[PDB]
Amino acid sequence: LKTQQEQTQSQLAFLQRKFSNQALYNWLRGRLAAIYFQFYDLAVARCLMAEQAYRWELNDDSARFIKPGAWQGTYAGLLAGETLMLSLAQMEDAHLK
Amino acid sequence: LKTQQEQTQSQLAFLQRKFSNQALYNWLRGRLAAIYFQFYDLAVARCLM
Amino acid sequence: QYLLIDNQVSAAIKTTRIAEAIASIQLYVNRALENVEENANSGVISRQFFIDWDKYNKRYSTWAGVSQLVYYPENYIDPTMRIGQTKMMDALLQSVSQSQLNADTVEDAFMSYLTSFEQVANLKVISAYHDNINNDQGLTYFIGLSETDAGEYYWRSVDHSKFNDGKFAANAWSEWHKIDCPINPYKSTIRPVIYKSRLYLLWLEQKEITKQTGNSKDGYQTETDYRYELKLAHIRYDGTWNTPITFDVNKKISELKLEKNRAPGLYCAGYQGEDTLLVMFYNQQDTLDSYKNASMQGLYIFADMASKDMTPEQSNVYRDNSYQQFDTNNVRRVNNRYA
Amino acid sequence: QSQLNADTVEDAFMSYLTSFEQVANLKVISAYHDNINNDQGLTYFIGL
Amino acid sequence: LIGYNNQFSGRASQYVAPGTVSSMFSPAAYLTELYREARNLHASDSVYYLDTRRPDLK
Amino acid sequence: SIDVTFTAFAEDGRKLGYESFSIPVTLKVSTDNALTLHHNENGAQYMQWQSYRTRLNTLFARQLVARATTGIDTILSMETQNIQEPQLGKGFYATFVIPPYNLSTHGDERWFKLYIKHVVDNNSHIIYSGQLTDTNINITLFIPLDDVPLNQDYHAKVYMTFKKSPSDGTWWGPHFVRDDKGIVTINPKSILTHFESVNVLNNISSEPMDFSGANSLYFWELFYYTPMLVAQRLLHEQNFDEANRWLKYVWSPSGYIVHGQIQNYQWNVRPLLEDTSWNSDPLDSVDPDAVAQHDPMHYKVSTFMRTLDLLIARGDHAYRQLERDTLNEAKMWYMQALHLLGDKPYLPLSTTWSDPRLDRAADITTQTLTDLFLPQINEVMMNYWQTLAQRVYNLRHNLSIDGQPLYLPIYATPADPKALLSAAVATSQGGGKLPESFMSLWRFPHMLENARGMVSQLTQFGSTLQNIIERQDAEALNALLQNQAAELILTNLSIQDKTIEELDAE
Amino acid sequence: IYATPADPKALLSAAVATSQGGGKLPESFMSLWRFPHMLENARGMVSQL
Amino acid sequence: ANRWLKYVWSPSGYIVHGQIQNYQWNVRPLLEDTSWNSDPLDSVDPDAVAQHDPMHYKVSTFMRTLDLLIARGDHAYRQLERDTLNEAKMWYMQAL
Amino acid sequence: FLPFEGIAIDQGTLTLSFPNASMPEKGKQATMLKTLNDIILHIRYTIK
Repeated sequence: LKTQQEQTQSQLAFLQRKFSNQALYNWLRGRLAAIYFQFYDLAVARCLMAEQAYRWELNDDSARFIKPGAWQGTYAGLLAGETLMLSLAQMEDAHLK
Repeated sequence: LKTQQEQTQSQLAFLQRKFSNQALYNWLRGRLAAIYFQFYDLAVARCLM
Repeated sequence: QYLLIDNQVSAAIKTTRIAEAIASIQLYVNRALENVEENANSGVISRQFFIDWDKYNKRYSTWAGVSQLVYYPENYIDPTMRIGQTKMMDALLQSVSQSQLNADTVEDAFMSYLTSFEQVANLKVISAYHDNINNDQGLTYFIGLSETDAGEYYWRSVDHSKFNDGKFAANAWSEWHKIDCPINPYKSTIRPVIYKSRLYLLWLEQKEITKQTGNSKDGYQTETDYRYELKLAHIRYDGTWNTPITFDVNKKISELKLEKNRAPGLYCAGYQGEDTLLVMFYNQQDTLDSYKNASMQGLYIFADMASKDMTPEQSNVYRDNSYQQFDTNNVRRVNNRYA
Repeated sequence: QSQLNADTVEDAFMSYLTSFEQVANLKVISAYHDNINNDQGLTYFIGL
Repeated sequence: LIGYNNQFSGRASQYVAPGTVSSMFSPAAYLTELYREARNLHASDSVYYLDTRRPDLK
Repeated sequence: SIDVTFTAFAEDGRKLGYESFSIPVTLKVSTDNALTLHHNENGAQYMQWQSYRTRLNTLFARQLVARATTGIDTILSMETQNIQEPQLGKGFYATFVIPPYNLSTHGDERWFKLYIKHVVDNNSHIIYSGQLTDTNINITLFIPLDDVPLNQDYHAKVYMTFKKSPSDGTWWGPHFVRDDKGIVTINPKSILTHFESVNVLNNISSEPMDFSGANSLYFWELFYYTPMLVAQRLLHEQNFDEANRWLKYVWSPSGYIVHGQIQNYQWNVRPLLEDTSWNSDPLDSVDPDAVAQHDPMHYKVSTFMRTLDLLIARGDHAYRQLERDTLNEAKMWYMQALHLLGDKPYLPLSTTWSDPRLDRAADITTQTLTDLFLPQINEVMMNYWQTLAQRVYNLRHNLSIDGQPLYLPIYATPADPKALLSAAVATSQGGGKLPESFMSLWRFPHMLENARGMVSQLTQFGSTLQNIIERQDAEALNALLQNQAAELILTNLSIQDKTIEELDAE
Repeated sequence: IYATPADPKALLSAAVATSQGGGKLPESFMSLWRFPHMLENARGMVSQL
Repeated sequence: ANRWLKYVWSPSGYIVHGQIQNYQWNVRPLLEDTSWNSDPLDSVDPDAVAQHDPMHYKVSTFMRTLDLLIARGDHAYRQLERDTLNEAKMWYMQAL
Repeated sequence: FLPFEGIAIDQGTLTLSFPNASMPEKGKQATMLKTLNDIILHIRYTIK
């Protein structure tokens, strides 16, 4: 049992010392989350510029395709990209029709 | 055994309160499935065009 | 700036008498709204017309657009583009959007919609606050409570600008919004207030605490002494609530001695400006006439979460100016801002 | 990471300050000045 | 019954051209709305009172 | 007031004099009333603040849920909308019938207003407003009462003004008195001159689902906006017949059949059926749905227009096939739209204007025209006759939808059967639904590349979804396994206790 | 002298977009580029997202 | 942006604990020291120069306040309606 | 997008400004303008 205890502590030390540890992921998540959010705002701005071009070419100033709900504060903003991809596609499809 | 019981409960509580929990996936599936279907209809229409 | 007309403009510019009138006045309003002019009437500034100044009313083109929009709304309204769509409508739409649109798809979406509704369809309304000083304008905030818990508080608000011939527009009302703060108020004393243009809750709760030992030998204390703690918490822009700030209000409550089954009435209203909150306690009466020359306690809470006692010379002023807002037995009143 | 607003910065400030508190009052043990004259260059300090 | 002038009819009973001051959407209407809302922004004995600054608008 | 004294002295200390000023300071507080919250014995909750009482909750949410389990036709029925709620407080319901518009009385303008007085004060309050029609307007109002009446002859007064006779004379409106046992009668000293009839609905202690209450928003989404939304999407998809069926849930010209019986109404949403008159004093908002849902007439009109849009669209769809037979079909669709519109109303323009001074122009309503300014025509609605007239004109003059001449053969060239078959086969697959294959301006290789890009994006969402699903199931399993572990440990704890008892037995 | 009334339909879609959750919609800047150019750029930006 | 600048500089003053204050600068080192430093720091780092002589931030803050007013005016100017040109004018007058 | 693209054919005003036109000021374009008989615009527009 003492041997098992030492082995258990060895595994804990391993988890702490191995490179791909909790600290790494805490750091990667914090950094990527900052990037992802900032990238999202830029993505929205471009989506809106495409929307503005749409409105100018097709003389219709009422149309809106980009919705404000793509980024959820909860669920870490996941699927904001996918949400925007759909709305861009809808706009493109409207353009063709 | 009581200790094991408590540990079992902390593992369960962990799963419930970890970010990537069942609620997350239920939510992601719901939202994505709606996107996927809508995207499909647009895709079909373009394929047809 | 004083005469609201430009005396340096070239003669090359043409106008009309009406057009200049609608210019001098626009400047007048903007200077008042921007507090360039030091003492505008707060009971006028708060009016809905001015609230909408920056979206529609400040320009003829947008004013005219809106006036037509709401005169013949049938030409513009659309089920997919409207103000006030509920979170439950989002749920219907997300479910419907996953498949083919037909009757069966909507029947299942509706069952989810309706059960979601049922859960907040009948909360007990506990208390409320009006964020204007006039009862015909601004919003009333309500706190409700599920019949299934002591927790499960929800907030809601109604827009009184949408009130007209004895009734409110359907979308004058917000939905119920769940509060995740573990509030355990004493005798449902909790009251909402708008402070710093945020929704804050404040309530009393009793901290049950006493000496465990009786005579410090063989003996015990009965149950608890009751410390009255005033808790204050607010909504984050995340939609969640923060951790409450605790204030000591025990001497005030004891001075206004109540019986064992009572809570002090908790009067609370925002001072119209300066992010100063007016908190008063009173021994709730059977009639409003009993508040005339009544003894009341209170404190000022500042944006810096610190407070000062009200001196009775001032608490008497708020008492006299704000009565008929105080609760009495058998009624509950919605408080409002103090200006 | 999120919207810029008052609460976003309040949370950030709390973290800023706790990181600060940890090294806000170290005991300075010793120091060394890199230059010849006291008016220029850098003084290095070690604290604990 | 059947028809736009049977259901939904009778509103207003008088109409005006879009180019007249009598229109509810005219700038005269806008001015009227601005004046009735702005005239009480200041105390009547204030130097900034609208009718003190501009006695002619009224 | 601030005591300000101006004084001065000489170089040798002699006083030169003084002047004393007093600067008044006036403090005002808007000492308004307070809104009051109530929770009644019958479970109703309400906010009362004047004579007005607003319902805050619903007691039948359970019934809605249960009805929905039986299908769309039960949740959207009229009976569902007749589920009643308890009345809010002491008071009664009464039916007022407003006489038809004429020029002997109610002359010049069609607006009228009903006011209630002596409920909580001796001031009046607007209770109801609207414009007079050519028929009887039948409305039900809840008349609240204060526990202690202002007058002893009557508990409340209701009266009508209409530009003519806006007098509020004593006994000009009905005076209502609450007798013992809650029976409300009309005090005989009062008269009904401005009313066709007034009926106190004694023994009615409840009313049908309130679309003006705090939860009305859910009822409007449930009964009005959802079916209109569904019809809209179906129309965009060209499911014209389905769109029709869905619009019929809200409005069905020719009426409805209920429990096999023939009904006498077209509007299937209670507030659209009710509120048959225009509101004479519109909501001062910036939100068009605050105005609609305040005055339901606006939805009735938008519903009407959606029906026309559908008929027109069926027409245009047929028009565009450019076959003599389909032009004839288009013609009937435009005729049905014209039939439904009926005659274009005559809308005279007025030239009367008083050139009022701005101060007088600033005439407001609070708590030679009544409304100094007049409305415009509403070209959006008038354009329906203009549009149909042009479409019909073109058909009658052998022109295309955009006014081009066309030279169609009298007898159409037979459709090629090989194409008819592949269309029939594609349709009869089960499901089989595909959207109209719209022809774009783009050549095949352009569209092919766009379609390929679109599909590869679809395959990416597909794999993403699959991964979510597999991960979702993995999460469920881990939760299951921990929940199971939690059960086995309890059994083991009980076994260990028995072991301890065995040792005590030893 | 008098501005053309704003189109009420555009005002409404703006109001809904503004009020329907958060309302933080970046200025809809108009660029020198035609719709298909901007669409391709936006699409690339989103797939990176 | 306007509200946030008032945490540093609020011309017209502040209310503290309900009291009307006698200052505009809300940063203690900018509130103190109204005198320009006659011995400017001989550095290459403008932030070491500022702070050392706090007058420099007071001026940059002033400039940011003006930039905000001008920008509000510019935004309005560009809408090209008489109403917005009139609005732009007040913003420029406020800046002046 | 091309300059002026998207402007309604029946709205607004065009201005053609010739700098340095005044003759008393000896502007460079002062003499050019005295040989200019007309101004011709070629407008391409579309109907949609």
